[PDB]
Amino acid sequence: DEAQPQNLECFFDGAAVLSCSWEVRKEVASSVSFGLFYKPSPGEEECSPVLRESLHTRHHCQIPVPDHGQYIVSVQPIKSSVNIQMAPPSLQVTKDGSYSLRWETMKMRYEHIDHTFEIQYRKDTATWKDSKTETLQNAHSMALPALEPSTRYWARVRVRTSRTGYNGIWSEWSEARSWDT
Amino acid sequence: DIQMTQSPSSVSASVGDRVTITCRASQGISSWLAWYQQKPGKAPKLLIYAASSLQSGVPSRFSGSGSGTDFTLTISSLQPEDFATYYCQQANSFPITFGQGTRLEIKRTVAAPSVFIFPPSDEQLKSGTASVVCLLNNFYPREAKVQWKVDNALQSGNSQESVTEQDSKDSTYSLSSTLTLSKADYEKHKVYACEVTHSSPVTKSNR
Amino acid sequence: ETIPLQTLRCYNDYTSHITCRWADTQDAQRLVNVTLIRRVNEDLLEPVSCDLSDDMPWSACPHPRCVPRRCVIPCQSFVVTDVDDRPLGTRLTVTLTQHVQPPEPRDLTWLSPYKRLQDSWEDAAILNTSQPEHLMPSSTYVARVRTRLAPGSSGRPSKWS
Amino acid sequence: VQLLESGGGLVQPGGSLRLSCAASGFTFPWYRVHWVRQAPGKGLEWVSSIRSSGGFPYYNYKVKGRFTISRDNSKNTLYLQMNSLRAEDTAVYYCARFYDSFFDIWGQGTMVTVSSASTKGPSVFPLATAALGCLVKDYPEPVTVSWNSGALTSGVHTFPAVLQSSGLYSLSSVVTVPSSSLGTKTYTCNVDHKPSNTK
Ligand SMILES: *[C@@H]1O[C@H](CO)[C@@H](O)[C@H](O)[C@H]1NC(C)=O
Ligand SMILES: *[C@@H]1O[C@H](CO)[C@@H](O)[C@H](O)[C@H]1NC(C)=O
Repeated sequence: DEAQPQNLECFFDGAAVLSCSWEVRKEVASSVSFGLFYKPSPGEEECSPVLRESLHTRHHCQIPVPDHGQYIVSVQPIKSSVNIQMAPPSLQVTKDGSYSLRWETMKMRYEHIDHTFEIQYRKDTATWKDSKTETLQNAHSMALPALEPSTRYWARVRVRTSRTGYNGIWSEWSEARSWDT
Repeated sequence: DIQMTQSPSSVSASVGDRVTITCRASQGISSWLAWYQQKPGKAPKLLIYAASSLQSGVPSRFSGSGSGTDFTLTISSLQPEDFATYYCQQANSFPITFGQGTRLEIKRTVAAPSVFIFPPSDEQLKSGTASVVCLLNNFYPREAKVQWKVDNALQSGNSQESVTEQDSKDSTYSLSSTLTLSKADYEKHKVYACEVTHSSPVTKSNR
Repeated sequence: ETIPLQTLRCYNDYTSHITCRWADTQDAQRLVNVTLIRRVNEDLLEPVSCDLSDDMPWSACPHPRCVPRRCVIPCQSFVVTDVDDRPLGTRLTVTLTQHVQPPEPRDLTWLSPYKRLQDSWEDAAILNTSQPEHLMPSSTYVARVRTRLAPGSSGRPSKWS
Repeated sequence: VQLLESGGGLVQPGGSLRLSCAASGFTFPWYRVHWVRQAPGKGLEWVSSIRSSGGFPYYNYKVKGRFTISRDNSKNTLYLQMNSLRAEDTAVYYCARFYDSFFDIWGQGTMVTVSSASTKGPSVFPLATAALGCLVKDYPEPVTVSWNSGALTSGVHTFPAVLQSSGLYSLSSVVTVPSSSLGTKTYTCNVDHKPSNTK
């Protein structure tokens, strides 16, 4: 109800610098930044830099005043290219006869964007920490080698726009895919 | 607000040669810029995008490169239809700007013109004043001065020498040093001729 | 730096939308709630509908109770060079003449322009220019004086020295 | 697959002038388009770029407090309007798509020759292994000449504009032809110029 600041107190040093200060709860000020607006006539400008110092928090600032009269005082409050997180890919698993992995991605209307794919297959009796981590520069299918003819194995994939002019975080992993023999 | 400047300011070079051009930016670019070609009159065409990749419908003799701000454009081999003005394309940030505009030429083996002269018109003379022409087609280089010796008098007067752009396959110029005079001053004399630079001096012509 | 702008980190698919998520502390929510603001241009801003969430995978904070959300905003255009509770307040008409707190007097060695050492200040001895009957000898007495404005001239006194 | 534009011409200083462009037969859901400027026989100068929902207008130097971009995603129609105009802008204007970090789709553009004067009709005058030509006088730009309505493409080498003493433009165009063809065919230049409405 009353998270507002109180005790808006100001004083003039008697030279060319007014200085004001106010208290505010430490909980509300943690969510919202505030600044001291001043009007030398009834322009509006703000002071900087403001100081700060248990349940309450006192903020103070020194405003230069070269002169004036009645003052109006008040307290008031991302690049796309480098922040990209593509959606996870749709992953399937096929075997001709040899096993060949296949996945699809949301169509980027700027087709020329190179897609960096990181994949990994796992032996069910092992950790992803120590798993084959193969990389690929743009594709939508990868051929796997031969393996143990009776063991169960998992598979996972993630995409990144690891370009040059671009940047961002990887995509969330796909729903893990499994197979055996 | 972003200073984009390309160098050299001009570069002539024969056919089948290696060529280079460079963009310099005031601030960082990472890799956001591009490379444009412009034949005169016609609209600019995209030569190279992303500072290192060629657009579809463009040969591989072109090559782009660079990052940060020290960027380049090299051509491994040149052809005669590569005559145009080349421009840089900002992209890193606003306000988006371009290079100063580089223009190249072609080191063509020296060609000689077959000069012509043509007369005024009666309707033209009837309307008021009159004009007389003189051109040199299929030639190289452009460095060639003219002197109209009408009645052996240097027409230190009203000239107007306009020039065309070089040919696509021929790689040759054509200049038009036009002259002019009133209907009364035209009958003030009878002889009308010209001079030519680069035998070497040649003329052409009274009624 | 406040926690919403510190916890907020927007990513995108660069084709259809932008998915932002942030958090507000539970201690503040009891006081006042906050909303995410997205500006369209210099003159006009625009609000955005948001909702709660269970996790928080993009940012972090050493707080005890947080309220993570998930805001989704759509878009039909993406290019490299793109970059993006209820009324509170208080006012005051402060004339500089009546709100004047002069400086502390510096180095009785004291446009423009007292008590004993052992004795307490609870009822010390009172005191125009900057310069036995007051003290018994062989007894220390601390120096405590400040610069206050003359009543026949407004605001408050200086700091103590 | 090539966008086109229209509007703009000779006009005295201060007066306004609308610019109307148009996309054509692409898959456009939904890319952004910029305006760029080509000064006569000079470099290239950027001007503006709206966006999608008429959100962000961008100008440059002079343009601030003069021109105004506008969005029209409705029927695919980026328009431009400028009020105060002077001979800093006496140039031709290119419309260009902005495919991410670069342009790709380009227009022919239109000339916006700001100036306070009229246009007297020219008077085509002829000129008699040989040659033959066609000359003009008193040409607002531009003026386009067609030798035999697109028949004579080989051996022809026209010249660019050339302003006179007083003085207006006086273009020139010439052709080659052997003495054998002296009297075999009718070599005549069909000329066109919108501002002088000639033909
Ligand atoms: C702030 O919002 C939360 C969730 O909507 C609500 O529980 C709380 O009561 C609100 N606080 C006030 C003061 O309305
Ligand atoms: C200040 O002190 C002087 C003597 O030094 C005295 O005459 C004068 O009345 C005093 N003024 C006030 C306001 O006490």
